[PDB]
Amino acid sequence: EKTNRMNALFEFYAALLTDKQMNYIELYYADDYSLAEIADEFGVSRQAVYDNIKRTEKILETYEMKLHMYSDYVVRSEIFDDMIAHYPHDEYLQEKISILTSIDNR
Amino acid sequence: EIEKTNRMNALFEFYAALLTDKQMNYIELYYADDYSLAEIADEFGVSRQAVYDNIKRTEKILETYEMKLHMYSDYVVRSEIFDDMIAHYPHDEYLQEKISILTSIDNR
Amino acid sequence: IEKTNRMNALFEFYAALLTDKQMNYIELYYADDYSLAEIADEFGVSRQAVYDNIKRTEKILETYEMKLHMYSDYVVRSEIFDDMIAHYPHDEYLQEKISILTSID
Repeated sequence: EKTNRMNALFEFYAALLTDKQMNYIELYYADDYSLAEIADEFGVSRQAVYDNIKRTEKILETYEMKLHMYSDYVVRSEIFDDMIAHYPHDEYLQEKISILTSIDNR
Repeated sequence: EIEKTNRMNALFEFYAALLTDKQMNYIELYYADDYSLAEIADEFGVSRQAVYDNIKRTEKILETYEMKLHMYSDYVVRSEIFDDMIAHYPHDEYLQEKISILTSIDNR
Repeated sequence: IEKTNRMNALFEFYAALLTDKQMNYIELYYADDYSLAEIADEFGVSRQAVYDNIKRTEKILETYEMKLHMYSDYVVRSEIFDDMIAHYPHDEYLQEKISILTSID
């Protein structure tokens, strides 16, 4: 249970999470532990880790419904790609897109 | 017929040092000293066609350097951002002095 | 060969000017952290050949830096950007401008 969108929601909103909401999912998304490894580290069950992570995932979705940083990031990249495809030899536009893209990736 | 432009003049100023002597001598007289193709050819004892083809060769080389290093487009962007900053801080003398220092490192 | 932040940066600024033959080894050395031995094993050559070729590319990079000054201009601007941030530590719009200027570079 790992997807690019949810990974992205985690990267966008992690700073909004509490410690308790954060711990497991951070280990899973950023440090790369399996749920078993997380359960072993904490002396808890595998389902427990699964349950905690699922709750935080709904929270991340709630933030996405409110702020839309992910859907808006997707829309912009698609528009930037169209622009690039449209103006393959315009240096000034390519640099603009380069800066926007970097602002979006930060 | 070779059309001078501000971008091309700027690529030359940015990348001149990368050119070999033969790549640089004619285009330098053309842009920096406003020589005609005929005058260059007369000075060096060669045909106008030869000067013409040489300058076109360099122009392509300059355009390849820009595609690799982007000193010109980066310079355009920096000045736009500096202009933004000046409009944002109309009366900040300190900011104004900084921008003026950055601008001159950019103008060398 | 002592690695430095400066040479790393020279490589990063001018690599596009290098031929594959000038770039192959130094690229592995700096970007991928290969040792000279690993590089030599990969290309089936001696360590000395690897050592000579990197030293040569380094010299070529130093030449680009002396002609173009991209790295020194970057170090000087950075210093000017640091003065500005020290001057206005709580100015987000300024901070943002500086991050962009810095990434352009």
